[PDB]
Amino acid sequence: VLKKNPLKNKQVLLRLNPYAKAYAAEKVGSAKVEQAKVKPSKGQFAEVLKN
Amino acid sequence: SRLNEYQVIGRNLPTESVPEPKLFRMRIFAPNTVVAKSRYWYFLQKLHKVKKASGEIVSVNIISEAKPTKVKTFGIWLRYESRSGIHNMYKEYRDVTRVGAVETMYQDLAARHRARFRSIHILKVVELEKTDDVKRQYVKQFLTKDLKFPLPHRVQKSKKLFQATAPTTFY
Amino acid sequence: GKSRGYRSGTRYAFQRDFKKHGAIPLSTYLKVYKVGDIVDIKANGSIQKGMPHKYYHGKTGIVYNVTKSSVGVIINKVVGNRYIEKRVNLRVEHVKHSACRQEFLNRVKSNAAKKREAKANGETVYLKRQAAKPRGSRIISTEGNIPQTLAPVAYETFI
Amino acid sequence: QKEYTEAERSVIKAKRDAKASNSYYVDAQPKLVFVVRIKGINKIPPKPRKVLQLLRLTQINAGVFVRLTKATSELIKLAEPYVAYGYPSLSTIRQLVYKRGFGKVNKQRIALSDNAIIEANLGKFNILSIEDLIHEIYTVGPNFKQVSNFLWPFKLSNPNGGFRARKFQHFIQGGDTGNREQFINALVKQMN
Amino acid sequence: GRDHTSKQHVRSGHRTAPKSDNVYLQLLVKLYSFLARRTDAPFNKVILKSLFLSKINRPPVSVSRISRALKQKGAAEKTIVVVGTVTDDNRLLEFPKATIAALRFTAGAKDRILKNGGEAITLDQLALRAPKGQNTLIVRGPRNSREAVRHFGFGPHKGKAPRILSKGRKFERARGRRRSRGFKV
Amino acid sequence: MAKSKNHTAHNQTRKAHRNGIKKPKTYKYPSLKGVDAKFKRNHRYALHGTAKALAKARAEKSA
RNA sequence: AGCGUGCUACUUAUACUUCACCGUGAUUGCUGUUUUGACGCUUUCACGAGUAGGCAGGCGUGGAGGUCAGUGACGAAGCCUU
RNA sequence: UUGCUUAAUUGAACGUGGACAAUUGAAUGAAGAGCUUUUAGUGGGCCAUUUUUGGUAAGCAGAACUGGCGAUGCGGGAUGA
RNA sequence: GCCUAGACCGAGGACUGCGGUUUUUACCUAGGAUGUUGGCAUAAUGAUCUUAAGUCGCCCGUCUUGAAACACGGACCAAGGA
Repeated sequence: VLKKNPLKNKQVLLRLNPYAKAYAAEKVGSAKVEQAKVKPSKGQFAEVLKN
Repeated sequence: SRLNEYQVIGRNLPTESVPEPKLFRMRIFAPNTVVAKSRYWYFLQKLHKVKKASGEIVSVNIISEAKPTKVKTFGIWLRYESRSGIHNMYKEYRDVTRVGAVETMYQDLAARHRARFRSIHILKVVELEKTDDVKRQYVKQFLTKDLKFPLPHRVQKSKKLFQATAPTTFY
Repeated sequence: GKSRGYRSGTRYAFQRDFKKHGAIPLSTYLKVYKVGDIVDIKANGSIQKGMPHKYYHGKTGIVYNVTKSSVGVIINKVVGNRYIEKRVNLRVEHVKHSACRQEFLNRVKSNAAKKREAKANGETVYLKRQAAKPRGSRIISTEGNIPQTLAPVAYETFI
Repeated sequence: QKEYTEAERSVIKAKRDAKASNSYYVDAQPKLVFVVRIKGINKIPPKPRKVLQLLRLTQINAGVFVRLTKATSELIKLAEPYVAYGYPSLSTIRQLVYKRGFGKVNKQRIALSDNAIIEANLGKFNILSIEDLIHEIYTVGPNFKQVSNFLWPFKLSNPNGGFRARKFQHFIQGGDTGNREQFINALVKQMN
Repeated sequence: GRDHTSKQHVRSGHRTAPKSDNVYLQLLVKLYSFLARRTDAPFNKVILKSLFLSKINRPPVSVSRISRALKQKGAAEKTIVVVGTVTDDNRLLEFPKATIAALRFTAGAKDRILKNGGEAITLDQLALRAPKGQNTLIVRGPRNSREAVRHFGFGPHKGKAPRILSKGRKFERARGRRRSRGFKV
Repeated sequence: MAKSKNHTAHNQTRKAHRNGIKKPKTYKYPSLKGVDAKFKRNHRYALHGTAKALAKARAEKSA
């Protein structure tokens, strides 16, 4: 009788998407990425500056 | 417009006859990458036998200003269409960013020649390193030693409708 | 004085091709048409017997009758809000086999040939044609192909 | 979710590596487009009118998902002066389906309020959840036709913030029609 | 506003009830509305539709048609169902023994069926001995044998009958019907 | 005094597309109208003979 | 507060989105609880401009058959009236 | 199978029997498809973009395609089919 | 992910469903508004009529491509009238 938005209603969100809980529990939306500090532009791609 | 400088690189679509086509680069001043890729094809089809359907966009990259807080003088070469014919001009601008000087150029030619954005081709934008490279007096006058000037007749923007005191323009 | 005769407006449609006048090559008279074949109609100006009307010039139809020197072709013509089947008698000089059959008939045999093999190899194969999809990712190497910088050229008069 | 993340990371890594080896990584052309009819129903020539009816864009601010091939690209080219289309991101698809997702069940517009509704109509295509449907749409899958036709055409509202000054001109010339290619997401956020 | 791909608010164009106000015909609809809704047999939904048909769409079924249907292979013992009147045929040389369920029987048709040991039941009795319409055979009368259909679609080179009041040598036989009087169409 | 419109096809395609433009129906057996009589005459005997042959064929396995 | 051009915000259509109510069309279900309404009740979805014209359902007037053992000289019918 | 056709056992047309199933052989869509009867009003049109003929031109005359007005209110063009 | 400000609405009417927390054959924010408090019932509230103000609104019928027309009929009222 009444549509409920899952983006506002948490219970409807869990009803439709059971994985949402895990996404919140693991902080998937703010998960860091592990990588080294590398700059692969020092070579030829520096022709972006001038060509 | 509010613009950015883009690198767009493209090529003809590879053929079994021609399997490594030449890569072409252009510097495009556009508000966004959708126009930047559109302007790229506009200038290739004026210089080479290529189309968007028979070609390919390789890369689009923003070119940031090298020294955004250094005051420069830019010489710009133009090709614009009037109501009657097509003309070339060379105009000079003082600005800190290469993009903004182009933004000044578009405002300038709209004001002085009624030239719309569609009517203008930028042939070249060049930094003027030396002072003797400056040809136009409307920018040469700001390169003088120890330049000072007041701002007479300051107008203060009032928040209220009615001021109880007489206005003043000192500054 | 409006004129709407049988061959009105066929000044160019019924002309022979440039440097193709004169006699008809006999491959025209050697082709065999069977009832149910798909044929194209193109009036030949040099043969005034059994000539189609100008409407049927360039139309494709189904042979339904074969006589001594002619074939009966079926054409659907829009007359108002519906189609009407027209039955045109054409001498075979004005008629050519439609090439659209052969490409499809080849695909019928090609599809069967591919399908039976997939059963033999214990696999499955998809036979539907696919529209040209967008191209996938690729890597462009630049040995000998450093990008050339192009700029718009200045205006110049060339007379 | 894992494969979305890994696809993004692999694309970024490929771009970085091509940058390292003096090459140029050309991204795979988009396979999915979102099309929004931004023009009313008055004074439309017969051919674009028929094309818009075949894309199920029968009202203003109505959106639909289209899988890009030559045939559909040529279809969309005929409707270009009346529609705005672009390449939608995953979050855009998810927000669209969650807030405004309706299925066509017996020619009726039924809200996707439970996974049972989706299953009862797309189980023979192995779509058992709203996430299955979103994945089928995003990574255009074998059963894209059935899933996209099951979705009722989305009924967006007018943008919050408005369009540009004048709509009915191409996005390149300061309008809104045509292809905007990633700005469909900002427009949909305005419109959903 | 909506771009309407089709016409709006269009009725189905099929009868959903009998135009008749016969109270007994409505009891059959009541009985077969329940069976069609509650049984999920294809026979029940066919009978319910036939009860709505107008008189010209329920032509009389002669006792000869039923004879010919009973002569089908394996159909000698099927229950003949006729949604309409079963009439007599004096051209028959013999009639078999069979059960026929019909809306109406003429005096002659009912007589012959009973005289040969058959049974003439109504459609309500059918729902007792065949609630699913098991082992039945629906027979329909000829619709295009009606006289009004002779004149439908009259035109040149059509071969239909003209709408005429009198028949004779002086009534639409000269010009347009005879090549000796101009043309023939 | 009576100079009026001579001819126009304006609105004519609209009226054609309200209920049309309907393609003709196809059938398994098209009519043999206009087919050559010599073939048509012989096609009668060929079909008549085929029906006889099948009727005998169904006879051996029936009774 | 003109002309060329750019940007930001803001204004508002019977248009779009969500909701209510009306009607139309389709649609779900309803007899071992069908029970004194199945020409009924009920679920869901979509739709709603309109001359000429077509069709449907209704309102009203004079008279007729039936019925209300109807109203009425303790005031019928008519007429006037925030 | 034939009385047509072939020098012919060749064909032509129609078949008997057997194999090839859901990628049964492009896309997209389908308030479903097909069929019939019967009858109304109408048969003065006009305008806009684009193509176009006569004319110096015309809010002129005559055509092509589409969309409109007529038959239509509503927001904007001060006002206006 | 979190906090936070405001506006409009409350259809439905025993239960049934999908989920969640399970501490549980329990409870929940999960198939549509309830709780509490004050006032009033000589009134708070609602409707209509008359009028003011703001805004919009050309005189109907007709033939017509096109009528408010400087096109035609119409002073008004009753009864009759296709």
